[PDB]
Amino acid sequence: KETAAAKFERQHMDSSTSAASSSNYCNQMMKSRNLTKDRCKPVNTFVHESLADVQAVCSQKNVACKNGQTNCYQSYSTMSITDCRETGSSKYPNCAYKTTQANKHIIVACEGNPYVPVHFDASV
Repeated sequence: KETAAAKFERQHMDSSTSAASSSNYCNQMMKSRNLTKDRCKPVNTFVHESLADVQAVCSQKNVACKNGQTNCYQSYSTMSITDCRETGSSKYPNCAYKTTQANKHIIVACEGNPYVPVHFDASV
């Protein structure tokens, strides 16, 4: 049973890549990190940083999470991300995603001792 902290890592964390590798990168990852399982996930962004530099966002500028809450942090720093937005042509079983690559600020929600990222909230 995945602890949230690792679930986050499975849906959000690809450190082994500098950035998107192609464009069916999205399709490879969605699939490969089980997001396309019980349905196709609407959208999912992936961070291309070390877990260590990401977990340390929990000590960076504290912001309100989109949903109204208060355990969210935004990186002081810019970080490379790939947004997997799903498309029109996407019919789970076959979820089709569009690789949109960027190098921007992540805002995540932190929880637990150790206080790690748990939810990816947004990116600006």
